[PDB]
Amino acid sequence: NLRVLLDTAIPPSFCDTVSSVLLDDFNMVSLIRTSPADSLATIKQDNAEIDIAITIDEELKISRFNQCVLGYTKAFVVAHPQHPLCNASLHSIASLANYRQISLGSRSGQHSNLLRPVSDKVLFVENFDDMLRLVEAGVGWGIAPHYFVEERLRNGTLAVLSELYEPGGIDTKVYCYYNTALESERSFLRFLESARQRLRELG
Amino acid sequence: NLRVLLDTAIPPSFCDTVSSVLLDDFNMVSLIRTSPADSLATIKQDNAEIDIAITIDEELKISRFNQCVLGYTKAFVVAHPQHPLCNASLHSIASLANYRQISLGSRSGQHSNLLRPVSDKVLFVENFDDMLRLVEAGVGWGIAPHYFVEERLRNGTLAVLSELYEPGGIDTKVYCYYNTALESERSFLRFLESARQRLRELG
Ligand SMILES: Cn1c2ccccc2c2nnc(SCC(=O)Nc3ccc(Oc4ccccn4)cc3)nc21
Ligand SMILES: Cn1c2ccccc2c2nnc(SCC(=O)Nc3ccc(Oc4ccccn4)cc3)nc21
Repeated sequence: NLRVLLDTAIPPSFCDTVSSVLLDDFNMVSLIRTSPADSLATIKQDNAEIDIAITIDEELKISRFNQCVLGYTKAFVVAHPQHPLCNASLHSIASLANYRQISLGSRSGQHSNLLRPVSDKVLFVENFDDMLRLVEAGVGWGIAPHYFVEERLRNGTLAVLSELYEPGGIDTKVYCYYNTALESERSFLRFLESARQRLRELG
Repeated sequence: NLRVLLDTAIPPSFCDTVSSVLLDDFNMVSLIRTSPADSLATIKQDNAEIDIAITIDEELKISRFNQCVLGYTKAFVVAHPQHPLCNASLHSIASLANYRQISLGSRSGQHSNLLRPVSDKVLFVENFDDMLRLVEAGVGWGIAPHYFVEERLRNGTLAVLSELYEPGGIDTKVYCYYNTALESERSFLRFLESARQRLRELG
């Protein structure tokens, strides 16, 4: 058995890439979604007995685990078109601190620098669906994965605020935290390459 | 007068891109190198009266300033070829914690998550030259900008340790911290685009 964590920020396609690859070497292969806010929190419980986390979140040293980049994935800051900040420009791209944000919450209650919300006006949720619902009701703005918002953007339901901050949306790194145990074994090195490849070329 | 900070991690070519662009709008334009470890520390002194910092370092809210991405730049983890970790593989890519690192030091004495060294065996320096000298004498490993190490890598003097962590070297974001003042003024928006462009296409 090889237990595996992908946070909800990882595209569902990546999910297809990994899985295929792993079954080449491994016979029993359990997959687990989690909020990016609960990813590292989860693996840090020994009982949870995770072997491989694929998450966007960062933490420097975690006991028992090693870290590496698999690649990068986009997110966008989004709101209801009519949302005050509709107009995108730089005075808006500091104003966010003043507006209500819909950020992911964490079991841990705590957030990492990467994921801790930016405004003091915050409304916590567990997953990006809860988030985007509330945001479609112009209740706030929020950041969510590219994949989640592709649809709604074309279907004029949602507007982007991010561009004048990071054009092309906000690239963030995808980490593989893995059990030190695996580092030696070629089984993993195999995954890692084959994974990495199909992620970039199709990233 | 427009005062400008580029940390030493920013390529010297970028330096050419910015400068040209700014003089189109601005008549007096002072440029200032700094260690990436002193970049933010500097601008936070009001006396230093900086208008625009181009740095790799991150900090969430800084009073008086706004933040945005200009792009991404590579670094590599390097050592003397004969260095114990020569062989690169995953057991090495946790072993770094155990080896002597040559990290940048800071006037501030303090380091940000991004820049704070990884091993407990550390030797501080001010600039990447000091660093790479010591590293060519296999005294430690260290991370340094792509530009700094291109030469020496081809000239077999230095070996890379990073690949199996982040292949293609370690992409990190380049930030523009800028005086809230500028946000309105088109002069800057101009810089920002024209800058951004020539940085990516030639990144
Ligand atoms: C980074 N990131 C992802 C990346 C990729 C996928 C999911 C997430 C994801 N999901 N949730 C959260 S929590 C919110 C937070 O605190 N971060 C945040 C970071 C950049 C922000 O951009 C701007 C834009 C204009 C002006 C100032 N900042 C705004 C907020 N962050 C996420
Ligand atoms: C990130 N970064 C730059 C980026 C671009 C340009 C300059 C620097 C630059 N200059 N100095 C410093 S200080 C050292 C530190 O604490 N960071 C660090 C970060 C990633 C590391 O990679 C690996 C590799 C294998 C296993 C584990 N980690 C190692 C150390 N960091 C820099």
